Amino acid sequence: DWNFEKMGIGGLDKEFSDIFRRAFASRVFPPHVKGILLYGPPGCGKTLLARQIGKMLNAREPKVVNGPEILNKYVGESEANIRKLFADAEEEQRRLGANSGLHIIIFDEIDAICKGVHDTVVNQLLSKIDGVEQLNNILVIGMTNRPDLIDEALLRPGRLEVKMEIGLPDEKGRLQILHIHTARMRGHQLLSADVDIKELAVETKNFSGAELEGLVRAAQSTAMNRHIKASTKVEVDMEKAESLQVTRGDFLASLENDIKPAFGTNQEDYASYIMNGIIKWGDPVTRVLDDGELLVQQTKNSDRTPLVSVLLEGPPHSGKTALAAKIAEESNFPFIKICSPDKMIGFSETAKCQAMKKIFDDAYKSQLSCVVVDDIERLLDYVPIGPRFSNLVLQALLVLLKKAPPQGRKLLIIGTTSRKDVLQEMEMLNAFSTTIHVPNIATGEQLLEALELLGNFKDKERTTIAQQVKGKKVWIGIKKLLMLIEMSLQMDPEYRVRKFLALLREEGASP
Amino acid sequence: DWNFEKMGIGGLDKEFSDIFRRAFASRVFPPEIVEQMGCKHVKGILLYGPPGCGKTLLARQIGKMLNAREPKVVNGPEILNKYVGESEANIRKLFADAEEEQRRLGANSGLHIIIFDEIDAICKQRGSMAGSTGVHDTVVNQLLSKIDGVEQLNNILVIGMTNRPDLIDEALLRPGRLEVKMEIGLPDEKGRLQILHIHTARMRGHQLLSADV
Amino acid sequence: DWNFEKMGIGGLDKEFSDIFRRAFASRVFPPEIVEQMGCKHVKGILLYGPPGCGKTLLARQIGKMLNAREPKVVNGPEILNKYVGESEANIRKLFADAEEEQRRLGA
Amino acid sequence: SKQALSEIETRHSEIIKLENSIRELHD
Amino acid sequence: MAEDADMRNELEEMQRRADQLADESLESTRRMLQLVEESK
Ligand SMILES: Nc1ncnc2c1ncn2[C@@H]1O[C@H](COP(=O)(O)OP(=O)(O)OP(=O)(O)O)[C@@H](O)[C@H]1O
Ligand SMILES: Nc1ncnc2c1ncn2[C@@H]1O[C@H](COP(=O)(O)OP(=O)(O)OP(=O)(O)O)[C@@H](O)[C@H]1O
Ligand SMILES: Nc1ncnc2c1ncn2[C@@H]1O[C@H](COP(=O)(O)OP(=O)(O)OP(=O)(O)O)[C@@H](O)[C@H]1O
Ligand SMILES: Nc1ncnc2c1ncn2[C@@H]1O[C@H](COP(=O)(O)OP(=O)(O)OP(=O)(O)O)[C@@H](O)[C@H]1O
Repeated sequence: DWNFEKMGIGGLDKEFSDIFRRAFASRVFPPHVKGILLYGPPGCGKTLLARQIGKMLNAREPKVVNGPEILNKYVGESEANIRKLFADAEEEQRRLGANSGLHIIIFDEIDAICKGVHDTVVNQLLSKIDGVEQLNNILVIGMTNRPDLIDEALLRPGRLEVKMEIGLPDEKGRLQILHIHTARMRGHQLLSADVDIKELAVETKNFSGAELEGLVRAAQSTAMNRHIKASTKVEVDMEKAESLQVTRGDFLASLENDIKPAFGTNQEDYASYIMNGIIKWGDPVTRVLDDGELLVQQTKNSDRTPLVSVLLEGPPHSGKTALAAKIAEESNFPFIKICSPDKMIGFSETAKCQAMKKIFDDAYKSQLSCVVVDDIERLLDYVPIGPRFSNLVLQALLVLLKKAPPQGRKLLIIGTTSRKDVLQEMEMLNAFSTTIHVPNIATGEQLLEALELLGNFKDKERTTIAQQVKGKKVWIGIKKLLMLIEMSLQMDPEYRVRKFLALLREEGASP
Repeated sequence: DWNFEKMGIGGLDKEFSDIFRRAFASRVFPPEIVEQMGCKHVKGILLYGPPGCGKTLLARQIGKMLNAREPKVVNGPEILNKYVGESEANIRKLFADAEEEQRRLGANSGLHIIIFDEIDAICKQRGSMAGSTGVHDTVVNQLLSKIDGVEQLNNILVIGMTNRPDLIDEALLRPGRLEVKMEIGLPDEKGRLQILHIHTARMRGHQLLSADV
Repeated sequence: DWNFEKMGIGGLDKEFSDIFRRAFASRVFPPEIVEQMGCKHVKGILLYGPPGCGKTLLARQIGKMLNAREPKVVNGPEILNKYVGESEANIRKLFADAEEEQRRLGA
Repeated sequence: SKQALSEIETRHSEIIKLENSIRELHD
Repeated sequence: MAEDADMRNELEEMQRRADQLADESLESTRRMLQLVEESK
C-alpha cells in the first residue's frame, strides 16, 4: 500500500512518495533502474522497509545475506559463494529473456564488503552487476550507517542509481509512532484516560523513534512492577493486577532518569547579569534609561550614521553592568550579545583578539544589532605598576570602534568601565561618540528610600537610623549596601542597628 | 530455591532492584497478560565502574540465579585467529543453540545466557584504529548483525562489563541491543557496614571472634 | 629438609618474615581451622627496587623452598609474536595445567 | 576450508579402494 | 617540523593450496586404465 502508515511506519511520507515516484514508476507503467542504497543514523527504521519491500511487489521471496559472511580461509570458496548467490537469475534470464520477473537481493551491513580479498570481492560483485552481460531482472538493496567508509566506484552511475536517506522524526512522526505503539493498549483498554499523548509529543525531543519505543516499554515495565512484591518469595497482585492502569506518573518517571537521548543541547546564561532587578532608589536612574532609549531610537531611525557608540562611567560598586544589560534588553533588537572577561581566563592575547573578532563577525551578519562590552580595564589587563597592559587588544578595539558594517545595516555598541582617566590617557576616549555618568548615593533621604524599598528594618529602627544619619551625608554603592545589610543582619535584634551604624561609619568616607 | 541473602552482595541494594524491575518483570507474569501487552523483552545489560566494585560478582550471581543452561563465558579477546575470515565463524558459533531452539519451539523456549567479559577488547569504534588488516571492523559488523538482524531472535540475554565505557561504539548502545547502563561505584558507611558484616559472618558463627570488636 | 641458614640471604630478615606471614601462613595451618574460618589464599607478589639488591635471588629461593611443580619462568617479552592473535594463545598456555587439575582433583 | 581438503582425501581413499578392486579382478 | 618516528607492521596469513593429492589420484586412475585394457 501507499498509505505509509498501515504497515507500521511514520515520519517519512515525502521520502516514501519519492520512492514511489522515482523507483517503481516504470514497472507499474504499461509496457530500468538497477541500483538502490540506504544510509541514515542508527535507529530510524531501515530493516522494516527492507522486509516490507520484500513483501510489497508481486515478486519472488527475497534472499537475505550478511555483510561479513562472504568469506573463507581457502582461496576459492568466496568466489564460488558469490557465484552461487548470483546464479539464481541467470537461468530465469536464459529461459525467459526479457519477459522475466524481478529479483531482489538484500545486503545487510554492506559496509564490511568494501575496504586484497576485499578488492577482489568488490570487483567480482562489480562485474557481476555491471559486467558484459546486462541483466535487467536483478535489483540489489544495501543499507549502512556510515556511508563514509564506502568506495566511490560502487556508487558510479549505472550501478547504484537511487540514493535515499532517513532522518530524525518530527513532532507529527513522533505522534504517529506513539499512536502505532499504543494502539494495542488503547484497544485492550489497559491505558488510562488521564494520559495525554500531545503533552508527551511536545515534551520528547529528537528520540529517533527507537527511544520512543524504549520509553513506552519502560513505562509499561514500571506500571507492571508496581503490582509485584519480591523479597522473601516472589509474589504478584494476581487478580488485582488484572486492572493494571498506566498513569502519567509512569511516563514521567521513565523520561526523567532513563531513556535519555543520544544527542545534546545548549544553555543560556543571560539571567546571571541581573540578580536583584532594578529599583528606582533615585531620580538619576530614570534619566539614564531615557537617554538609553533616545540612543536606541537614534540608531534605529538614522540613515547616514550606521554606527553609534556610548560609554558608561561610574565609581566602583555602582551597578553599571546591570543598567547596561537592562538598556540592551529594552531595545529588543534581533541579535544581542555580551562579551565579558569571565569566559576568557588564562588566555593569551591572540585568543582574546580572535574571540572578539568572532563575536563582531557574527554581529555583522544580521540587519541591525547591538553589542555590549563590560569592564574594559580588565579586558586589556591593566596594572598601575609600570603601568603594564596589552597593546594588541587595545589596537583591535580602537580599529573595531570605527569600522562601518556592510551596506544598509545598523550596529550599536555600549561600553562600561570605572576608570575614565586611564582611558583618556590611551586616547580611546576619543573613539566613543558620547559618555554617560552613573552616580553614588549622596543624600540620607535617598538612603532611607532605599531601605524602605528593601524592607528589612522597621519603623523604630528606621527612626533611630534617621536621627543618627539625617545630620550627616553618605557615600556608598548599592552592591556594598546589600553586602553591609547582609553582614549586619547576622546579629541578634538587639545589636542589629548599632552594628549597621558602626559598619557604615567604618566604611563612611567622602568623595 | 532462592533468597536475596544467599548471593551475598552488600552495598548495592537499589541497583539490583532496578535491574530486576527493568529486565526480568516481563518473564514472570502470566503469558496472557503479556501477550495482550505485546511487549518485547530486553536483550542486553552493560556494567562499568572503577576497579574492584562488584561487577563480575553481579554477573556470576545473576547467571546462577536463573534456570536453564549455564552461561558461556568469553574471557577477554579469545576470539581472534590468524587465518582470514575465521573470527567471524567463532562469533557465529555462539548463537547456534539459541537459533536452533527458537526455530524449533517458537515462543515457548528456555533462556540462554551469554556473558561477554572485557568487552572493550573487541568492540572499538569501527572508523577508529589503523590499517590492522581490518579484522576488528569485520568482527564488530558481524556481532552487530547477529545480535539484531533481518531474521529476528528474542530468547537471548547478553551481559557486558568494562572499565571505560566511552570507547564503545555508539551503534551498539541503543535501545534493543544494550539498554541498561548502570554505574557501580564506591560504597557508603551503610554499605561498608554491610560488607564488613558479610565477610565476618562465619567467624561470629564459630566463636572465633573476640567480644571487643 | 629446609633451613633458613641454608638458602644464604643476608640483610633481608624483616622482608622475608613479612612475606612468609602474609603469603604462606594460610597453607601451613591444619585444614580444619582454615575451612572453619573460610578464607581464600593470596596469589600474588610484587618486588621492586634499585639495581642490584636481591629480587631475583629471593624469587629463585622461593622457587627452591616449596614442594610442588617446577616454576614456569618467563624472560622479559618472550610472548610476543608477529601473527594476529598469537600472543594471547601464548599467554593462555601458562594457565593450562592449573585449570585442568583444579577441575579434576577439586581442592 | 579444511573441509575441501578432507573431501579430497576421502575422494582419493575411494579411488584407492577401486584400485584394489580392479587389481583383484585382473588377478 | 614533526617527523613521524617510523612505523611497525602486523601480519595475517591465509590458507595454502597444496593441490598435491590430485597427482596421486591421476596416477592411480592411469593404473586403472592399464589394468582394464589388459583384462580385455
Ligand atoms: N519510525 C519508526 N517506526 C517504527 N518502528 C520504529 C521507528 N523508529 C524506530 N523503530 C523501532 O526501532 C527499531 C527500528 O530499527 P531497526 O531494527 O530497523 O535498526 P536500524 O537502526 O535500521 O539498524 P542499525 O543498528 O544497523 O543502524 C525497531 O525496534 C522499530 O520497532
Ligand atoms: N538600581 C540599580 N542599579 C544597579 N544595580 C542594581 C540596582 N538595583 C539593584 N541592583 C543590583 O545591584 C547589583 C549591581 O552589581 P554590579 O556587578 O552590576 O555592579 P558594578 O559596580 O557595575 O560592578 P563592577 O564593580 O564589578 O564593575 C546587581 O545585582 C543589580 O541587580
Ligand atoms: N559490593 C561488593 N560486595 C561484596 N564483595 C565485594 C563487592 N565488591 C567487591 N567485592 C569483593 O571483591 C572481589 C570481587 O571483585 P570484582 O570481580 O567485582 O572486581 P571488578 O571490579 O570486576 O574488577 P576488574 O576491574 O579488575 O575486572 C571479591 O572478593 C568480592 O568478594
Ligand atoms: N642479600 C644478599 N645476600 C647475598 N648476596 C646478595 C644479596 N643481594 C644481592 N646479592 C648478590 O648480588 C646478586 C644480586 O642479583 P639480583 O638479580 O638480585 O640483582 P637484581 O636487582 O635482581 O638485578 P637487576 O639490577 O637487573 O634488577 C646475587 O646474585 C648475589 O651475588
